[PDB]
Amino acid sequence: SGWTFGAGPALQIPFPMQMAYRFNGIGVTQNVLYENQKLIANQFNSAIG
Amino acid sequence: VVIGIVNNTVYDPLQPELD
Ligand SMILES: *[C@@H]1O[C@H](CO)[C@@H](O)[C@H](O)[C@H]1NC(C)=O
Ligand SMILES: *[C@@H]1O[C@H](CO)[C@@H](O)[C@H](O)[C@H]1NC(C)=O
Repeated sequence: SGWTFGAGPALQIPFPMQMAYRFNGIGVTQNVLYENQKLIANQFNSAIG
Repeated sequence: VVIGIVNNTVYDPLQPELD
């Protein structure tokens, strides 16, 4: 759900779109995430590992 | 490079007014 589960009813939303939301919230455009999605995913997986 | 994108049409506020 993202952040809506803590401010009211839960709303379903794809996780890449939630990541685009969180990237646009800090000033970075959503295109860098919508284009380089595989790189961000691999970096996140490597960090989690 | 965008995954999950679908084909559609967008509107232009200049083409119908110019034509
Ligand atoms: C959409 O969801 C299905 C089931 O999880 C998955 O197999 C498919 O890869 C997904 N497609 C995209 C673009 O995420
Ligand atoms: C979108 O259009 C292109 C070119 O017409 C085509 O190759 C592609 O398969 C289409 N994709 C979808 C979402 O139908």
